[PDB]
Amino acid sequence: YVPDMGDLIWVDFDHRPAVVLSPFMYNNKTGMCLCVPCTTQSKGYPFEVVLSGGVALADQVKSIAWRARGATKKGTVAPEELQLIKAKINVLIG
Amino acid sequence: YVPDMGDLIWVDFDHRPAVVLSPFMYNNKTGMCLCVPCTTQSKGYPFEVVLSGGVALADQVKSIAWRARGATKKGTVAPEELQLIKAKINVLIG
Repeated sequence: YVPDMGDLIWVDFDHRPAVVLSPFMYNNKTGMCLCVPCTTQSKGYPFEVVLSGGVALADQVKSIAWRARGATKKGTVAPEELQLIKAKINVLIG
Repeated sequence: YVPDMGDLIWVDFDHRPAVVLSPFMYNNKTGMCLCVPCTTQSKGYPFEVVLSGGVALADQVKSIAWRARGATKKGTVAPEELQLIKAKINVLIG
């Protein structure tokens, strides 16, 4: 398994699922991916994106070592959901 | 001290300096900032940005709790350096 853009993944720990934002070829070459965490409770807060099936926290992007921490695919997000997450990060650091 | 976009900061630990990418008003309201880490040795690697005075690792952006971990201002980066870091992240997750 190599994560792809728009997957929902769980990572191992010593967890909350995450939405993968970087492309397959970056992910495979480096063993890392950029992603944002998800929580269960909606809260009006401006950087939340509602997922159908979660709320993604777009402002908390992170680089994560997916390969060295054994990631598992939980599902995928809708394409309009992914595109909303990218647009909120872009406003913040674009 | 509240970090601003383009500052170089050290954070406390239990470190490497970081270039701040998010705006002052986000930083002040939340107590968090998005930033990228710096290392000392250049390496040809494609996501490096050379700093004059470091190499910023643009692909390793992270959300960091600056307030709750006592940040100190080390200096600032050149405006063309900051703009190069933002453009490489944009290619990767824009």
